Amino acid sequence: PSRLRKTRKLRGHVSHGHGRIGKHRKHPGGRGNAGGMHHHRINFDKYHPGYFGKVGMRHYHLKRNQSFCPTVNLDKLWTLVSEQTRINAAKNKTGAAPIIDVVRSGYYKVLGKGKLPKQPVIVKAKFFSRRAEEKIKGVGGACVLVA
Amino acid sequence: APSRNGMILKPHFHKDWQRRVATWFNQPARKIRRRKARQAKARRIAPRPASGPLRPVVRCPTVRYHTKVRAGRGFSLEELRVAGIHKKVARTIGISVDPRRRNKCTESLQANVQRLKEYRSKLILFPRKPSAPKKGDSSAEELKLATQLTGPVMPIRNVYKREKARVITDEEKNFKAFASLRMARANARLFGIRAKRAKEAAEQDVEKKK
RNA sequence: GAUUGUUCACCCACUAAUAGGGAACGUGAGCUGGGUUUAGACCGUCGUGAGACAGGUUAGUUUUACCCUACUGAUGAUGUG
RNA sequence: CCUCACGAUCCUUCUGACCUUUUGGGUUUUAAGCAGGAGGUGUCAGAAAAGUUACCACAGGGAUAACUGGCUUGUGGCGGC
RNA sequence: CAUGAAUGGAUGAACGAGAUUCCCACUGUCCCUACCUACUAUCCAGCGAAACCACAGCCAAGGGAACGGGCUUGGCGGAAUCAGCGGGGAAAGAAGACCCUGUUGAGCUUGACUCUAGUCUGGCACGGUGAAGAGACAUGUUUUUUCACUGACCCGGUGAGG
RNA sequence: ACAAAGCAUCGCGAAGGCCCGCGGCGGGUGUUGACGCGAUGUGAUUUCUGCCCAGUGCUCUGAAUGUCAAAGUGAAGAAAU
RNA sequence: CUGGAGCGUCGGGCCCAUACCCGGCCGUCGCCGGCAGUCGAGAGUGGACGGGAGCGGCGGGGGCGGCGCGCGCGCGCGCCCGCCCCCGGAGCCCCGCGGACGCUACGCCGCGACGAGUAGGAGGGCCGCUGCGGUGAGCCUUGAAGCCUAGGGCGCGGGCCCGGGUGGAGCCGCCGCAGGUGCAGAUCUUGGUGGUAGUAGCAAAUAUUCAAACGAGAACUUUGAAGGCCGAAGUGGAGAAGGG
RNA sequence: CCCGGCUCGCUGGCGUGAGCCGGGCGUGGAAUGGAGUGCCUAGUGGGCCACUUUUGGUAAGCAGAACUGGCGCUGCGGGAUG
RNA sequence: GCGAAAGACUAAUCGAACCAUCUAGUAGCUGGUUCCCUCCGAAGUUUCCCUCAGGAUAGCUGGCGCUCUCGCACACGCAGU
RNA sequence: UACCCACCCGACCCGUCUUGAAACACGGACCAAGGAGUCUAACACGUGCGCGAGUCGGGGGCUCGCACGAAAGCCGCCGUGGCGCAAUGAAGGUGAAGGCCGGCGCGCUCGCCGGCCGAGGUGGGAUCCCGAGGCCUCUCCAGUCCGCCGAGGGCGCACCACCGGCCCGUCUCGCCCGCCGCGCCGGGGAGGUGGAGCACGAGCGCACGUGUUAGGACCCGAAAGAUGGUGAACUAUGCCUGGG
RNA sequence: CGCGACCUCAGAUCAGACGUGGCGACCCGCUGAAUUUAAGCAUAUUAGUCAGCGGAGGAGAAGAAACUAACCAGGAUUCCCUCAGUAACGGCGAGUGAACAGGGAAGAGCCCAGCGCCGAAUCCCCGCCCCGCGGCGGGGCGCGGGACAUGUGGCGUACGGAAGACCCGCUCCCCGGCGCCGCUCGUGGGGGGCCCAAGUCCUUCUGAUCGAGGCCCAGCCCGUGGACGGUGUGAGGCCGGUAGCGGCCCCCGGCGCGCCGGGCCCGGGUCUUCCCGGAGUCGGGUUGCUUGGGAAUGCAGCCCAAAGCGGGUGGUAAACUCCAUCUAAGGCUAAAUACCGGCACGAGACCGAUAGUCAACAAGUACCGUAAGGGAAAGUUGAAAAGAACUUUGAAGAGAGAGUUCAAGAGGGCGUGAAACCGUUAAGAGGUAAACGGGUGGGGUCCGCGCAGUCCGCCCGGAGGAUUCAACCCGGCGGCGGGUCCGGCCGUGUCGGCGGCCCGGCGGAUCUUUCCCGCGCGGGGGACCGUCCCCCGACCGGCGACCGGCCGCCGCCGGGCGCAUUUCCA
Ligand SMILES: [Mg+2]
Ligand SMILES: [Mg+2]
Ligand SMILES: [Mg+2]
Ligand SMILES: [Mg+2]
Ligand SMILES: [Mg+2]
Ligand SMILES: [Mg+2]
Ligand SMILES: [Mg+2]
Ligand SMILES: [Mg+2]
Ligand SMILES: [Mg+2]
Ligand SMILES: [Mg+2]
Ligand SMILES: [Mg+2]
Ligand SMILES: [Mg+2]
Ligand SMILES: [Mg+2]
Ligand SMILES: [Mg+2]
Ligand SMILES: [Mg+2]
Ligand SMILES: [Mg+2]
Ligand SMILES: [Mg+2]
Ligand SMILES: [Mg+2]
Ligand SMILES: [Mg+2]
Ligand SMILES: [Mg+2]
Ligand SMILES: [Mg+2]
Ligand SMILES: [Mg+2]
Ligand SMILES: [Mg+2]
Ligand SMILES: [Mg+2]
Ligand SMILES: [Mg+2]
Ligand SMILES: [Mg+2]
Ligand SMILES: [Mg+2]
Ligand SMILES: [Mg+2]
Ligand SMILES: [Mg+2]
Ligand SMILES: [Mg+2]
Ligand SMILES: [Mg+2]
Ligand SMILES: [Mg+2]
Ligand SMILES: [Mg+2]
Ligand SMILES: [Mg+2]
Ligand SMILES: [Mg+2]
Ligand SMILES: [Mg+2]
Ligand SMILES: [Mg+2]
Ligand SMILES: [Mg+2]
Ligand SMILES: [Mg+2]
Ligand SMILES: [Mg+2]
Ligand SMILES: [Mg+2]
Ligand SMILES: [Mg+2]
Ligand SMILES: [Mg+2]
Ligand SMILES: [Mg+2]
Ligand SMILES: [Mg+2]
Ligand SMILES: [Mg+2]
Ligand SMILES: [Mg+2]
Ligand SMILES: [Mg+2]
Ligand SMILES: [Mg+2]
Ligand SMILES: [Mg+2]
Ligand SMILES: [Mg+2]
Ligand SMILES: [Mg+2]
Ligand SMILES: [Mg+2]
Ligand SMILES: [Mg+2]
Ligand SMILES: [Mg+2]
Ligand SMILES: [Mg+2]
Ligand SMILES: [Mg+2]
Ligand SMILES: [Mg+2]
Ligand SMILES: [Mg+2]
Ligand SMILES: [Mg+2]
Ligand SMILES: [Mg+2]
Ligand SMILES: [Mg+2]
Ligand SMILES: [Mg+2]
Ligand SMILES: [Mg+2]
Ligand SMILES: [Mg+2]
Repeated sequence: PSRLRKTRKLRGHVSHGHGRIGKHRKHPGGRGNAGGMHHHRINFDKYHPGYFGKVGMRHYHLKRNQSFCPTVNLDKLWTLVSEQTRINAAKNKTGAAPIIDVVRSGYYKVLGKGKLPKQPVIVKAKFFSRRAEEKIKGVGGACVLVA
Repeated sequence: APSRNGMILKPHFHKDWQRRVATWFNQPARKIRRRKARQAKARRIAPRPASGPLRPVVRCPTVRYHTKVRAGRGFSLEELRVAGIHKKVARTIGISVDPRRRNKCTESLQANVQRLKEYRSKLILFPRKPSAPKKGDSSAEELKLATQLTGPVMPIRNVYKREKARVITDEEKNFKAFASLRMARANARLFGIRAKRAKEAAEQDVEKKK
């Protein structure tokens, strides 16, 4: 609201919070980000390092859907499944290893972060990490690829 | 004049925005103009699916939307001379007809033919006249309904099949999936050069003989 | 007094003497406008040129007081029944 | 022997990796990257740049001259030992 | 310093509301002012503005933003006004025309930077027909040089008359 | 100051000189033709008008072995080249 | 001003600042502050409960003393034995059984310290303006807003409340929300009004006067008379354009 | 600080050295005061004066530095005034 | 445009008309910037800048906090010494 | 206290730029009404609230002629999607775990197989836990209840300092590889170094404040530039026709 | 040198039509700046924007792929969310800056030329009649014309089509009229007209009330109506209105049956024979503008200038090479979409006469300028004009009386009537311009008082006078608290019932297709777990969640108590 604004408390104050030596003229610095090279260099160079200049390689008409690839960590794999299918395991005495279709929960890749519960699994994904391979293998379980 | 660690902020107001600002105070009144039309059209075509004709099952193009399924534009032609519905007739029995769909697979063909066989079965054709001939469903299943289908006719639900637990064999436990992926990504990489060495090594066997 | 826009200068003549200065380098709603110092022009030098020149030269609007004060005059004024 | 003898972005060129991209695959050119040097900004943290205005204009400046006034008194004048 | 030949040199009758100098005549320009007249101003009846104005309005000296009306210390001060007057209000009139700044301009200039209309030249197109002949390359092609023609095209005339 | 008579150069024989126009096979000079039109310089008369073509211009049936583009032709390549 | 009101070197005494001391009030900051029902002033424990017993005690430093002693342990009464009892009442300077008037717990209270201010920041504003959602069994033709008041007062102040008056139809308090929200100033804008001032002024072309008429009223109209000027390149007689 | 012991691809005739684990021991000059640390951030970026030091200048109410203090930002008593 | 030429004149306007719009053109530059009380309280210096009337960054300032300390007989830490 | 008057002391006119203003610096005759830090978007931090590895919000949809409504409510829409949940490389691309033990390859600080623990350690660390010993309690002793003090000892959040470790890029150096193919194939190691990284999370949405911008942008202010138009009734020339 | 066809081309006040101009918010072609930004500036930016110009419509444009894509692929256009301030552009700086996919609104598709087939199977205008006539048409009849063979009509157009053979199945729509039947959503479609509840009841204010109390339930009545406006204040009831699947009357719209006049022999699937696409276009060179599009996105001018397993696209030029995907050079099209103009409405946390549009009024008016253009000020008497008759003074303007009014201290620019400023009355002052701060004093206007202000309030003591109780019991009522948790109700934690579990459901990628229904999938049942509900028993928090008895206390009422009590007063 206008009610709680410092512009109320600046009534009867001549300069209105802008100082009477150097008044609030219109545009003293420049207009916008203007003068990155000249006379604003200390800012752009000490707060935005790497602003000015080209780098890398042009890829004209990029489309994100080509390179779309979400990721899961093994940290939260048994979250994609209802936790009861995990409780209907570590039990059942048969080596059930329920199937987890990482594709169905919207992830085209499984990465190897975090601990994994000592439990057999079948993980269907598109692209695996190497360590995510070894974490599932070493727990006892398979890595199954899907197209 | 920047001060002490902000962003760079290229905001697009240099041109002239104040003139061509489009405010949306129509928004709640447009909700109502459409609502009457939506209703006035359903009351105008009384026994008929209010949602509109039947659309086909269809898969989304790019690899990120691979696994979803949509309601397509219209049933294709190749689909239709399998279910035995003439292309000009289907336009008159609430079947969207798309004469522009290249069918590449039998999977999505039969899956999409099923909806046309299914449509026929639960379709009630009011006959041309009150006292009218064949293919118009009987008066018993004419009194039973005046029902417009509120919402899409037979809504396409993205549905999956469960895969039960397994006994993993000592063959799936040997697959080095990270390994073979790098292999396949290398074979697609270098297949083109490897064949040029075969084309050159096949010339050295003809150049050595001569 | 002669010359000079001149301050300054130089001379003639007189005289007792032709001392030196200040007052916003006294004094433009007191004057004059000759000189500087707009616009017009003219030469010389300089500049390829527009133009420049404490280098000359001729032509070029000089407003307002009835207000307060000061001053000059002019009536008066409280006191003295 | 020590304390000076030098140069960003962008651009250009040269050099390096059996490098990467060159886009629906594949092969060659070509181009684009990556990593180092060079081509230069002497106003040297790096605009691509001649004048004139006495026909002039605007924003300002007593932060910046040309009068007066102050301080100073070399110089000028006047005066001592 | 620094004249000078059509950026014209030298002359020169007549002419000039052109610039100077001298002499005669004349004169209140002056020595040195005087008086006279008309219209004013002046007073009155009638009618009646404006610029301007922080507050205002007597001085010396001191200090002070380095020349006060006000402040300090002195000097002093007597209602309400009339005709004058030009010492003072750094009086009014105009956000100085000079000067300097501005990354503010305009007018003009050129050996500034960047361009432009226009024009000179080549190519290509509309652009054809016929004729000779020649070189260059090659063992036909190309370059074509020159001289013709008249259907495009162009100009000229007439009331499209031989 | 300008103008001016006069003196003087300068271009041009008409698909021309100068010039206008956005454009036309458009217009001005031109109801014209070198004693005419256009472009300048000086400024009556009298008397004269001196040297300098190195500079910048202008110009010249002038050599263009200097350079020089589009196309054009020639060659290598698989083709951009 | 002159054996000083002068100049040196010195006395005492006195005079005064928003400085320092003591006191009063106002605010700010600090107090790991106190107070939502409690003992306790260098605090240096309190309470079961058992066995045994009693004038016992804890027979420890000129320390000058702090930790232990002389207002009681046990005691008076009931009569060596019992008790040594209950606040719905011990009568209360401590009360732990129930808690202020005080306790809007963003309330109230006790200590200290400290309080210059532009540019600027922050906080608080039962400071003010207009409008909305609430709410005030609000106010109002027995007089609302506004305005006016040498009327009585409150707040450090922004401002506010009352008294009278005129005025003739509406208006405010509190809890929240919203702003085109507070003026001395910008050679500010618009409107109004002064001082100047009854002042400058009503001075270019020589000129008016007498009588009468009309009239409420005559220097200025009208008529008569007289004097005058324009003087036919006119202040005379007719037109164009323009005016209408 | 003082002991005991492990580790090393460095260093070396052995030891160095550093790193670790494990134990053993308290006021280390005076005077003062509660300290540490992170976010946003306005105004400012014309300065001036005095003691002392000091550079130009002949000198300046001149130009230019040091050190502190002021004035600007700030009244009060005193210096008549400032 | 027109100029016997002064940058003259073009409806009180001319070194380049008047009218409306683009337009609230831009301004590192003048001017102004509206109620109280309470607490804290500066700078005119640093480096870079077509920088020198402006900015950028340093400082100096305030607000917001947090981490703890222990005057709750029982403190480490810092300092214009 | 406010009206008038009197006196003693004090006392220069405000606003402003300014090293310095009562200034012989500028704005200001007076009085009324008007009058200047706004809205939008985008960030940033602080703060409040909902939910929390999620959380929305829009557009749609389902419910009305609105009175209040162009509101409110509801929807596998609620996740299509944004932001977050993961980085790093120019890119092809890769992608956050280590410890320990035993066993097997020669433990070779190398490679492989079975089991255990799981985000490493050091120093501070608010700090809770355990607490030797005290401190009383009317007796000598016995003894369970209640706390106060509490030397010393333990776990140790948050955070800070450091050492380790892992991911990716690059380098160096070196070893063994796996084999749906052949290795100008792919894969692992040790040591250093680049990174906006991980090392059991903190975001999303909605408010409000402050600040910085883009916007006319706190209000007023140019000399100019551009696009279209209207003027020769003045004046500048030429022409036509009249007059002197 | 004649007459006749046709091709070119003229003239008609020939018969019949049609076009121009205006508006201009939205829309479509073209043209096209500069302020500005970059702290200068020329590229850039402002910006394909302002102005200029043309052209429309109720919407316009776009639109049925020479598309997207690289997928297990999508399928006209337009709009919204999103992509995303991202890929790219840029003195790579200032700044600029799309698309694809996904979700949704809406959803509709189609014609030619050609190649062919058909006896031109066609169309136009005349002349007579039949119907119809205020969107000029249908039906018939005519050697009445003419267009057309340089090409009209039917089938047909790439999704394939035609033609054939045989395979199968049996045939209403369209239009011109002529009527008639159901008035057809805001809950009777559009428009018009006329209509539909309840107090001027009592008292009282007042100039007049619509106010204040009151009136058979906040008073009377109505309430499917209590919005608003009018009315001499503030009104559901007085008036208009309001509500209401309320009524009635016209008109118009639109849809439904009948009659008639005409048109129309219109299918579906299989095997074979042919049949095919738009040229000065594509494409290339180049120059200029444009995009963000880059060794050239789009557009142009000029030059060159095609092909037919071809051509375009496949976002870095090029060759070779494979794949994908469309079919250009011709055309039509509703719906969501846009609207600062116009007609007609509705609303508001808007402004309230210096505000709000320039304009609340005779406002784009008065007025200025030659002209293009510029462009104001200015609302309010009272309720009703009841707007001052009459007498009087004056030449008259103006007064004095009178009168009207609730008020003229509302008098025609008249509500309220501020300040500056001025007038006069009262009071006080007055040689250092005024004004001012501190401190008092003097005078005033009023204000509080007092004709003692002695301020009160307990308790007590004393002396007077008066009514009834307290204390105590007894009857009743009503509370409080208490515990025996005593009896019952209630809920927390736990346990038991596996009892609700199917007579409890919902959720779950749990499980079974032994099942059931429908077409491996979908729906439904059955198994499972997590969660939520019933029976009873036990323990415990026995909880403000109660109910009943018992108790203790309190209070009120009513009795009893008559006076050493208990109250009142002075
Ligand atoms: Mg301040
Ligand atoms: Mg200011
Ligand atoms: Mg839909
Ligand atoms: Mg002088
Ligand atoms: Mg003078
Ligand atoms: Mg003068
Ligand atoms: Mg002169
Ligand atoms: Mg001159
Ligand atoms: Mg000469
Ligand atoms: Mg010369
Ligand atoms: Mg290709
Ligand atoms: Mg000159
Ligand atoms: Mg000149
Ligand atoms: Mg100065
Ligand atoms: Mg001087
Ligand atoms: Mg006079
Ligand atoms: Mg003067
Ligand atoms: Mg500058
Ligand atoms: Mg310029
Ligand atoms: Mg040049
Ligand atoms: Mg000449
Ligand atoms: Mg000569
Ligand atoms: Mg020469
Ligand atoms: Mg203070
Ligand atoms: Mg009001
Ligand atoms: Mg009224
Ligand atoms: Mg408002
Ligand atoms: Mg105001
Ligand atoms: Mg005469
Ligand atoms: Mg006449
Ligand atoms: Mg400054
Ligand atoms: Mg300044
Ligand atoms: Mg100064
Ligand atoms: Mg002065
Ligand atoms: Mg000034
Ligand atoms: Mg310009
Ligand atoms: Mg038209
Ligand atoms: Mg600029
Ligand atoms: Mg600028
Ligand atoms: Mg500029
Ligand atoms: Mg540009
Ligand atoms: Mg553009
Ligand atoms: Mg336009
Ligand atoms: Mg259309
Ligand atoms: Mg179209
Ligand atoms: Mg699309
Ligand atoms: Mg994003
Ligand atoms: Mg653009
Ligand atoms: Mg045909
Ligand atoms: Mg009624
Ligand atoms: Mg009413
Ligand atoms: Mg009413
Ligand atoms: Mg094309
Ligand atoms: Mg461009
Ligand atoms: Mg390519
Ligand atoms: Mg088409
Ligand atoms: Mg008005
Ligand atoms: Mg008003
Ligand atoms: Mg108005
Ligand atoms: Mg009025
Ligand atoms: Mg009024
Ligand atoms: Mg009245
Ligand atoms: Mg009135
Ligand atoms: Mg009045
Ligand atoms: Mg008097």
